[PDB]
Amino acid sequence: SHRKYEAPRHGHLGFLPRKRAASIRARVKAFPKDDRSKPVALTSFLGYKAGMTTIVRDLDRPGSKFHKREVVEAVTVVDTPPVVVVGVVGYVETPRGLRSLTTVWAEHLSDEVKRRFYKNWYKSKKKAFTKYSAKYAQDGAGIERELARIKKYASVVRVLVHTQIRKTPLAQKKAHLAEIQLNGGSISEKVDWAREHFEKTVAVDSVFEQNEMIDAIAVTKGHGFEGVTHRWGTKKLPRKTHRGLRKVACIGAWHPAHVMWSVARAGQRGYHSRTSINHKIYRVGKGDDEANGATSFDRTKKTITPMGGFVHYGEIKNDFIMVKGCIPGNRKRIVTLRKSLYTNTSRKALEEVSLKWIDTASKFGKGRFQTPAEKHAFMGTLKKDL
Amino acid sequence: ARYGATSTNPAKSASARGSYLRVSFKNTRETAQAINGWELTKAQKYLEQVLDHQRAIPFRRFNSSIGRTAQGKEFGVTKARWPAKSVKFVQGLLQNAAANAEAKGLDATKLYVSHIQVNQAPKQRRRTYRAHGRINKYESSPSHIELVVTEKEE
RNA sequence: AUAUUGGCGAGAGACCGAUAGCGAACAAGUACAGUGAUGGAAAGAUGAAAAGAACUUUGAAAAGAGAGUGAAAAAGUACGUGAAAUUGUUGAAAGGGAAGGGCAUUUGAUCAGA
RNA sequence: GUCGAAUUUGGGUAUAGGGGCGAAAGACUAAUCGAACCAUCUAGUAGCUGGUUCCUGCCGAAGUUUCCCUCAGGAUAGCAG
RNA sequence: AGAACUGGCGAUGCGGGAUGAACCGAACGUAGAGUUAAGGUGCCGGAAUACACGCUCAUCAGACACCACAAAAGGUGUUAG
RNA sequence: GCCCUGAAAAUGGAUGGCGCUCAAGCGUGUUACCUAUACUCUACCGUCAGGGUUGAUAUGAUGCCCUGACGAGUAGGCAGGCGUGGAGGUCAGUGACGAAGCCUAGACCGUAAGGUCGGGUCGAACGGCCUCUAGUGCAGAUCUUGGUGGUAGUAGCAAAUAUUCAAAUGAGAACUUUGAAGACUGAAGUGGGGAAAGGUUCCACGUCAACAGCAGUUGGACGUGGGUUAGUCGAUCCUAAGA
RNA sequence: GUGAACAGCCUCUAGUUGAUAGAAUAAUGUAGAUAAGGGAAGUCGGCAAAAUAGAUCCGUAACUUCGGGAUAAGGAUUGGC
RNA sequence: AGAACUGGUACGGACAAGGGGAAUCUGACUGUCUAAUUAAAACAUAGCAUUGCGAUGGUCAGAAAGUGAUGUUGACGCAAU
RNA sequence: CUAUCUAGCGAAACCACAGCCAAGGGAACGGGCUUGGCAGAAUCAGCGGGGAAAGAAGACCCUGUUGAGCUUGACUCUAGU
RNA sequence: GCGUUGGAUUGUUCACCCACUAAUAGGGAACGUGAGCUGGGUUUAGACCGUCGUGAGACAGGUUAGUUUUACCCUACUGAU
RNA sequence: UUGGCGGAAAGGCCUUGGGUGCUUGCUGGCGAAUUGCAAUGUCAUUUUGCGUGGGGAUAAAUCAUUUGUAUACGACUUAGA
Ligand SMILES: [K+]
Ligand SMILES: [K+]
Ligand SMILES: [Mg+2]
Ligand SMILES: [Mg+2]
Ligand SMILES: [Mg+2]
Ligand SMILES: [Mg+2]
Ligand SMILES: [Mg+2]
Ligand SMILES: [Mg+2]
Ligand SMILES: [Mg+2]
Ligand SMILES: [Mg+2]
Ligand SMILES: [Mg+2]
Ligand SMILES: [Mg+2]
Ligand SMILES: [Mg+2]
Ligand SMILES: [Mg+2]
Ligand SMILES: [Mg+2]
Ligand SMILES: [Mg+2]
Ligand SMILES: [Mg+2]
Ligand SMILES: [Mg+2]
Ligand SMILES: [Mg+2]
Ligand SMILES: [Mg+2]
Ligand SMILES: [Mg+2]
Ligand SMILES: [Mg+2]
Ligand SMILES: [Mg+2]
Ligand SMILES: [Mg+2]
Ligand SMILES: [Mg+2]
Ligand SMILES: [Mg+2]
Ligand SMILES: [Mg+2]
Ligand SMILES: [Mg+2]
Ligand SMILES: [Mg+2]
Ligand SMILES: [Mg+2]
Ligand SMILES: [Mg+2]
Ligand SMILES: [Mg+2]
Ligand SMILES: [Mg+2]
Ligand SMILES: [Mg+2]
Ligand SMILES: [Mg+2]
Ligand SMILES: [Mg+2]
Ligand SMILES: [Mg+2]
Ligand SMILES: [Mg+2]
Ligand SMILES: [Mg+2]
Ligand SMILES: [Mg+2]
Ligand SMILES: [Mg+2]
Ligand SMILES: [Mg+2]
Ligand SMILES: [Mg+2]
Ligand SMILES: [Mg+2]
Ligand SMILES: [Mg+2]
Ligand SMILES: [Mg+2]
Ligand SMILES: [Mg+2]
Ligand SMILES: [Mg+2]
Ligand SMILES: [Mg+2]
Ligand SMILES: [Mg+2]
Ligand SMILES: [Mg+2]
Ligand SMILES: [Mg+2]
Ligand SMILES: [Mg+2]
Ligand SMILES: [Mg+2]
Ligand SMILES: [Mg+2]
Ligand SMILES: [Mg+2]
Ligand SMILES: [Mg+2]
Ligand SMILES: [Mg+2]
Ligand SMILES: [Mg+2]
Ligand SMILES: [Mg+2]
Ligand SMILES: [Mg+2]
Ligand SMILES: [Mg+2]
Ligand SMILES: [Mg+2]
Ligand SMILES: [Mg+2]
Ligand SMILES: [Mg+2]
Ligand SMILES: [Mg+2]
Ligand SMILES: [Mg+2]
Ligand SMILES: [Mg+2]
Ligand SMILES: [Mg+2]
Ligand SMILES: [Mg+2]
Ligand SMILES: [Mg+2]
Ligand SMILES: [Mg+2]
Ligand SMILES: [Mg+2]
Ligand SMILES: [Mg+2]
Ligand SMILES: [Mg+2]
Ligand SMILES: [Mg+2]
Ligand SMILES: [Mg+2]
Ligand SMILES: [Mg+2]
Ligand SMILES: [Mg+2]
Ligand SMILES: [Mg+2]
Repeated sequence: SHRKYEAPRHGHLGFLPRKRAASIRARVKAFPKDDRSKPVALTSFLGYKAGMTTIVRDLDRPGSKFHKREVVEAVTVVDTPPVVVVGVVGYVETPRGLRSLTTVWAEHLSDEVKRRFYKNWYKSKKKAFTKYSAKYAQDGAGIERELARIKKYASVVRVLVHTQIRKTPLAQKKAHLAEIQLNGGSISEKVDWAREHFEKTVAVDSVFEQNEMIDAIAVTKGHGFEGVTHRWGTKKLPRKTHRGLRKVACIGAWHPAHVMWSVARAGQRGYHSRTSINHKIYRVGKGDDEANGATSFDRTKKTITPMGGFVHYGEIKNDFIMVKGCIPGNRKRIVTLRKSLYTNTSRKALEEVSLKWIDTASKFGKGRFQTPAEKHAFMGTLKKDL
Repeated sequence: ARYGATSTNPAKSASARGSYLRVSFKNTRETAQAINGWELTKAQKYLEQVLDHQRAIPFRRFNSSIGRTAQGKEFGVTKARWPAKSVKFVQGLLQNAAANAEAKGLDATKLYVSHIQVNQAPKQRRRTYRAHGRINKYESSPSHIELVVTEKEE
C-alpha cells in the first residue's frame, strides 16, 4: 500500500556514497572555462582553515527593508600563505578523456614539498629529484625539449604548486602539493608563465580580490560511524520502541527482496569531499600588514588574530582570505579556493562590501575585549602585573 | 615416534612433540603455521616478539570475525593475533628440539623448522548452564603439537 | 502317567557374539535420578611373558629426544586390529557470485596388455 | 498495594486422585491439573502421516461399474502378471 | 464446475514450441553411416544477409498455432478495388 | 490490406537476446540446406518364436548351430542372477614363509548386483564349488545408539560503587601470604550465634592431573591424618492437634 | 551522628575487598540525567517522565451515613549566630 | 514562643519526601484468587431473605460395621441456598 | 556498563546442497531451470529487505465412523433413598 | 521532476469537521513494512450486561484485564580493510 | 648513417649517403638419392631461469613510538637519526 502521507526524502542521493574521502585534500574536479583572451593567472589557491569570527558592515541592497544599515555576519578566515610553483603539467585531449602528456618540475625543491614524497622522512636519504636536478646540468636541454613538447601538445596546462606550511602555526611541516589550471590564452605563454615561475612564490593577491565570489573545496570534518538519525535526519522512533529507537523502522518492502541504495543506513558521517559555491570574500588581508583586523572606521592597531589566538589553530601571520559564512572542513585543514565557474550577476555578487568592524575578541570563551590594551583600560591595575 | 609425513633426513633432523597440551587447537595451528619453514633462531625471535606484542601471528584459516591489526601487513593479511599460550607452548617445543639437536650434534646455526603440525587432541569436557534450565558442553580443544628441525643443505 | 520363564545339579544348540545376547560377559540391579512409589545406565581385548622402558640429556614439571625390553612400541596400561564422519602436515591440481555430473577430446600424471 | 488482625510465618498434624481442597481462577494438589505421579494391561487401536534395505531381463495398469454409517476406506466387476 | 468420443500426461524419455506434464513431430537396447519429421537457415545457432512478386515507416512499428490478450469507432497515411 | 489514434499500473526487461526498415517485418510462391533415442542398412547385447543337430570319439542336447521379429515405462507381477550370518558334503581347498579385516584418482573380468589381482598395514583364522537355512543387503522413517563438524575461536564471560603499591613464596603471581593505602557491608550488616538441611565441607600437613566457565603457588578441590569430652545444655519424661 | 524514626546517608566493633581482566570511548543499546520557546499539538490512552512533597502557622468547598471529605483546595515561613 | 544581627533572598539547601480539582460507570468498605500473560466491576464480607431439622432428626460420610462429621452441638443451634 | 580490539576461556540455534539480480514459464511470488544482465582472492563493524529465516507434526477451519471436560427427561444403567 | 499538511472524535481503513496551504490527487510494492516498533481492535484462558437456551453454553451484540521470543549465519544495503 | 614528420594508443612513417650479401634480367658447370610409396616431419612467437662478457645507478615501505585535522579495529593524517 501507499505511504499514506507524502514527505520529502531524507538526505540527498547526489552526495553518495557517504564514504571517507580518499585524501585529506579535496580534489578540484572542475576548473573555470578557459577564455583565451585573458592574461595567464591561477584559477585556484591553497590555504588552511584557521577559524571563524564576526564583522559589521553596511548592507548595500537596494529594495531591501533594511538597506544602507549595519549587519553582523559570520565569516570564516583561511590562512593562505603564498604557494610556490615547482612544476608544470600538460594535458592533451584524447577520445578517452584528458591525459597527462608529461610533467616538468623545478630544479630545486624545498624539503617542505619533498616531505610529501616520503612516508618516513626522518630515516630517508632524501634522494628525491637528485637525478632530475641533474637535467639542468648545463642548459637543461632535456628540460627545454620537455617544455617544447608541452607547447606543441597538451591543450591544458596545470602548474604544480605547494603550500608554504612552515609559515603556518601547524605542526604538519609537510606541504600539500596540488595542480592548478592556468587560464588565459596562448598556451605557449602558459608554459612561459610556469617556466618563469619555477621556484617562485605566487601570492593570494594575484588570484583573489575583494568582493569576489569563490568556491570552497575541502574535506568535511569527520565524525566516525554514525546512526541513521543524525547521518540522514530520519525521524526518531517513539520512546516505546523495543531494541532501540535511533533507527529507521522500515528499511524496505518485501519486494524487491533487497535493501535498496536509497534507504538511510548507519555508517560513516563526514570527512566527505564538498564543493560549496558562491562564498564572497570580505578580506584579502596581508600578513606583513600590521593592523590586519582594522577597518577604515576603526583604525585600531590590531591584527586579524583573535585575543589569545584562533582556537585550535594559532596566530595568523600570513595572507588570509575571509569568506562570508562557513566553508567545508574544520580548523587546521587544507582547503583550496577556486574561481567561480560562471559569471554571477544577481546583486548578491557585484555588491561591494566595506567592513566597519572586525571581531577580535577571544574565541576561547565569552570574549569581552578586542585587544590587550582594552583589557587594561577596562580593569585597570592588577596584582600580578599592569 | 611416528611423527607426521616428513621428507627430510632423519640423520640431519631433530624432533620434539607435546601431546594432550591444554591449549587452543586453532590458535596453536596458526602459531605453528606462522613459523613453519623458518630458521630456528629467527622463529624463536619472532615468537618472542609476538609475546612482546611487537609482531603478530597471521590467522589464515581460523580467523572469521576475529579482528584487524596493522602488524599483518608484512604477511599480506589484515587478521592477525597474539596467541600467547600457543606461542609459549611452541617455544617450549622449539627449545626441546634445540636441545635434542645439540645432543645429536647438529649445527644450530643451520637449523630450520623442517616440519611442524598441530592436530586436535581428545577434548576435555565441562558443562555450562543456559537459560530455562539447560546444560551445554563447555569443552576445551587441546592440541597434539609436533615439529622436526633439520640442518639446511644444498 | 500330567504342569513347571522359581530353587539346586547337569548335558546340549544350523541361537547371539559386547549398539548383539538377560538391563547387567566388568566391584549390575551397580553408579546415578526422583520425596516417594519406582526409573536405571555406560563399561570386555597391551603383550607368550611386564620383560610396564634401567640409564643419558632437555624441561619447574607433565613430558620430549636418545637408549632399552619386546617377534613386533605400525603393541607404551590414552595399549589386539584400527574404517568413516571430521582435522593437521606434505605433495599434486583447479578456482571472475556455488560445487558436484554426462557425451567427446586436448593436456599433465600413472598403468596393464603383444 | 498492604502493613496490628479476614496479618505473616516456622515446626508438628489432618484431608489422596473422579479423590482432597478451593473468600471460586477449573485455581492448587512436589516445574505435572478441565482429573497428579509410578508400574502393569500394552508392542492398546488407528480407514490417518512417515519409512520400508541388491542388480538385470520380460510383461505391464488404474483412478472406471455396483454396493457399503460410503465420500481419505473397503468389497465387487474391469485393466495387468 | 460438470458430461460424450478419441488421443495423451499421469507412467514418457528424445527433436521442436527460448522457458512449460498435456501442443507439434516422434515414442527409447548399445553404436556407425545415410535420409528426414516438426521446427528453422543474420549472429547467439548447425543451416541461403537464397531466389521472386508486392505491402508497411509506426514520436508505444511488426515478427509464428496451443500462448501468454486487445475491441467498437475513426484517418486525403499509403495500396489495391 | 499494412500502418496510426483508440491503447492507463505500479522492482528494470523482454519477437528468447542482440538486433533487424526494397528487413532479419507481413502475404505468397520455388528450391537448396540443418538435424530426433524417428525412418533404411549393417555390427553387437538380450528376449521371443520357428527350426537343424546323439550316426559316433562330441566331457556343457538345460549343449552347439541356423533363421526371423522385437526391445519405452511409474503402481505391480514373474524370471535369471549378485551379496551376508550360520549348516551338510566336497576341494586329502588357503594360511604364522602371514588367515581375516582395513587402506589403496593401481590392474583385470561382468551391462549390473559384484568378483579377482598387485602394494601397504595387520595378526589367527578363512574360502571356491553342490545344496540347506535366515534376526540376509539402507539414504532417508523430525528413525535408535555413539561419534563428528560448519556455525566458531563466534555469541559471550557487562547486576551486587574498587581497587592500588611493595615485599615474600614460587618455574610461573592482577588473583596466594604479609605490610601500606583507598573503600564497602554501616548493628533489619557482607558482624556474632543458632533451628531445618548438609555430613567432615571444621583443623593441620603435603600438594595442583581434573573442578573453582580468566588464572592460581590458593580453596568448601586432591592425598594423609587430627578433631565433637556434660548428673546441671537438649533428646530422654509429659501431654497438645493427632496417631 | 543527622534525623519523628530499625526511613535514607556517614562513621565505631566485627567482617570483606569476593564477582575474568587490559586498552580505547564508533554506531545501536541498558541504566541515570539535562535541555532554549511552546506545553499533550505525541499517543488508543499523559504510557514514560516531570511537577508536589518534611515541619510550623493561616485557611479549607460540594456532598455526607454527621463519623468524614481533609494533608481538600489555596497560601506564608524555615539557615547560622 | 518571641526578638536582634547576619548572608549572592539562601535555608525540609544532601538524603528524605502527597500532584491537585470537577465528574461519569462500577463494587459499599477492610480482605481473597488465576504460583508462571487476566487483581478486576470477579470472589469473600457484615446486612437481608428463604429452606430443612426437636435427635427414633436435618445435611453429609463409610464397601460394611456394636462405624462416623456437624456434635464437648440443640432452633439466639446446625445444615442448604 | 556494554557493544569494539586484545590475553585467557569458550558454547548454542540452525544446516538437502548452498547463496547476485530482472523477466519468462513453472505447484499460478526461483538461489538453481530458460533468456538476458553480469561477474575478480581474502575480509571487518553495523544493519534488519530477503533466505515464503528459526522456534512447534496449526491451537483457527474440515475430516476421522479418534477422544476428553461439562450439561440435559439423548440411549442404557447405577450408588443412595 | 517536484510537493501533496497540522489537528478534534473513533482501535479503526474509511468517515466527518476545524484550519493552513500552491495543493492538501488516487494507488502498488506478499491488501509494502510486528526477529522495525506499538498492541488501541480482532482473536485463547478471568469478568459484567442484553437476547437466545431447561442446561452446559452461543452471539459480524456491547464492555473491562489480558507475556509480541531469537540474528553471531548467507545474501542485500551502509560504511571499512 | 643524415635530417624531417608523427601525442588519439605517438613507439611508427618518410628521407641523404655509403658498405656488405643475394639478385631468376640472361647464359653455364657442379651437388641432391637410402626420410626406402605418405606420415606437421619439427623452420613460428611467448614468457621464465641460468652461465659467460660489456654498459649503467647505489632506496624505500611496513611494524614499533608519536600525532589527532582521524578512528570500532583496520585505515587516514602527522612527527622523530
Ligand atoms: K461429548
Ligand atoms: K478434559
Ligand atoms: Mg502519495
Ligand atoms: Mg545538519
Ligand atoms: Mg516494549
Ligand atoms: Mg569560543
Ligand atoms: Mg564475517
Ligand atoms: Mg549460563
Ligand atoms: Mg534451574
Ligand atoms: Mg549389552
Ligand atoms: Mg577395543
Ligand atoms: Mg605387528
Ligand atoms: Mg589399536
Ligand atoms: Mg578421513
Ligand atoms: Mg567475491
Ligand atoms: Mg566439465
Ligand atoms: Mg471458565
Ligand atoms: Mg507395531
Ligand atoms: Mg511394453
Ligand atoms: Mg493421503
Ligand atoms: Mg499417481
Ligand atoms: Mg514461447
Ligand atoms: Mg494433429
Ligand atoms: Mg551457423
Ligand atoms: Mg478497423
Ligand atoms: Mg496499433
Ligand atoms: Mg531468425
Ligand atoms: Mg516472406
Ligand atoms: Mg539406434
Ligand atoms: Mg522394458
Ligand atoms: Mg544369524
Ligand atoms: Mg592378509
Ligand atoms: Mg579413497
Ligand atoms: Mg593372537
Ligand atoms: Mg533385519
Ligand atoms: Mg545410515
Ligand atoms: Mg530410500
Ligand atoms: Mg536424524
Ligand atoms: Mg545424535
Ligand atoms: Mg566475544
Ligand atoms: Mg551480558
Ligand atoms: Mg560489579
Ligand atoms: Mg581482582
Ligand atoms: Mg591483602
Ligand atoms: Mg559506609
Ligand atoms: Mg578449611
Ligand atoms: Mg578456569
Ligand atoms: Mg589452571
Ligand atoms: Mg580434604
Ligand atoms: Mg535440662
Ligand atoms: Mg534528636
Ligand atoms: Mg524545554
Ligand atoms: Mg522553559
Ligand atoms: Mg502552562
Ligand atoms: Mg491528541
Ligand atoms: Mg494525532
Ligand atoms: Mg505514570
Ligand atoms: Mg497542602
Ligand atoms: Mg474530593
Ligand atoms: Mg471492592
Ligand atoms: Mg488498614
Ligand atoms: Mg498470573
Ligand atoms: Mg497480574
Ligand atoms: Mg528473480
Ligand atoms: Mg508469473
Ligand atoms: Mg531457496
Ligand atoms: Mg545464465
Ligand atoms: Mg540486528
Ligand atoms: Mg531478513
Ligand atoms: Mg498437522
Ligand atoms: Mg497438532
Ligand atoms: Mg466414514
Ligand atoms: Mg470408539
Ligand atoms: Mg466420549
Ligand atoms: Mg500486509
Ligand atoms: Mg518484517
Ligand atoms: Mg514481532
Ligand atoms: Mg488489547
Ligand atoms: Mg433464561
Ligand atoms: Mg562481534
